[PDB]
Amino acid sequence: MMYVKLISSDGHEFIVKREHALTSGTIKAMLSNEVNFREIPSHVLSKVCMYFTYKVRYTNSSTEIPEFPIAPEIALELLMAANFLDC
Amino acid sequence: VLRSVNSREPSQVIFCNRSPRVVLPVWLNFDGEPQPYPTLPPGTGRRIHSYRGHLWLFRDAGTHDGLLVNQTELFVPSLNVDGQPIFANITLPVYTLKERCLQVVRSLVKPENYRRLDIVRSLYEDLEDHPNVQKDLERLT
Amino acid sequence: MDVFLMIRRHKTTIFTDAKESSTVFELKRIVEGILKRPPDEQRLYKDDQLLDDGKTLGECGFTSQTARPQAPATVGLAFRADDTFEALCIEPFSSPPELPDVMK
Ligand SMILES: CC(=O)N[C@@H](C)C(=S)N1C[C@H](O)C[C@H]1C(=O)NCc1ccc(-c2scnc2C)cc1
Repeated sequence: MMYVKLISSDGHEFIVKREHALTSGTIKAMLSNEVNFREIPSHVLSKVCMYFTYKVRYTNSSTEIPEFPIAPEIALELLMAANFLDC
Repeated sequence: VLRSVNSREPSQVIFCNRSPRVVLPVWLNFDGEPQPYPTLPPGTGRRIHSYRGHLWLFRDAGTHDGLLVNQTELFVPSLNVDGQPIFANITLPVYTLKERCLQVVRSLVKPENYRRLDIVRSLYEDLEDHPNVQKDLERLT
Repeated sequence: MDVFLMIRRHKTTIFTDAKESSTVFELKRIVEGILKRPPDEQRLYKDDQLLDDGKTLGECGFTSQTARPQAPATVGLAFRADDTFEALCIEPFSSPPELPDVMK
């Protein structure tokens, strides 16, 4: 498949399917093959990437949907990232 | 506008909670007022008596987060074919990451301290604008 | 059955899926397409254990109920710099801050 690179503020390079990243309108704008995020640390951006997989697997599905887990320690930062990324 | 039709035609239904939440069934009565019904614990079922044309929706009993019933917002009991009950499969939706984050932040921070959180003011309003059945009845209408 | 993985080396992390019945070698071919290094220059790991090319991901403990979309299983990756293989090194993610008083 076609992949894209999402880079966290601390230098972790997350490689995900283009389709998965294009779920975020912000990322689509930033691409129109790499994107640097100056404010999103790796412990938040990894969870963002896991959300893409979750959403694509469970959107339009009969199989029972599990809760998307978010630890209390990362919830505030993840909220801010989700607001920026619009997802 | 959104109200149950006073049909008086019985319809037997199974409320099946296939979610990790405690479920609050809400019946929209003949004047459109939401009536709360007893809760269903996670993974549990109740065989209940309702009627054809009646409107139901389903929420998290603690937080009022929206839930889906047969992949959609509203459930309306249909005709029982072969005497068998209609199944109401209550599930989690695929929440946005933003709304899921808001749920977790609401579960940890008490309403008084949303202002004290170091975030943009619009998120403070997103937190305070918590899920509410009256708002979604205006949305669905 | 689909299994959902994070393939990780140094500060690199690939999110992808594969079949439970697919092989370790076939996963190296996925890594090859993404990072442009052939299978012979790759070592794949479950924790400290080196994985054999012929074995299925299911045989190596990557099953659909442990390697989930919301919580994927980690596969370690190490490259051969010309002569010899580097040691397995996975840089940890950043640490979360303290919970603020309001959340604490
Ligand atoms: C004349 C008329 O239709 N009156 C309404 C108030 C009636 S009798 N309703 C409205 C809905 O169609 C359901 C029906 C009703 O109240 N049935 C009794 C009932 C009692 C408990 C429960 C529930 S919901 C979760 N757990 C239980 C035990 C469901 C139905």
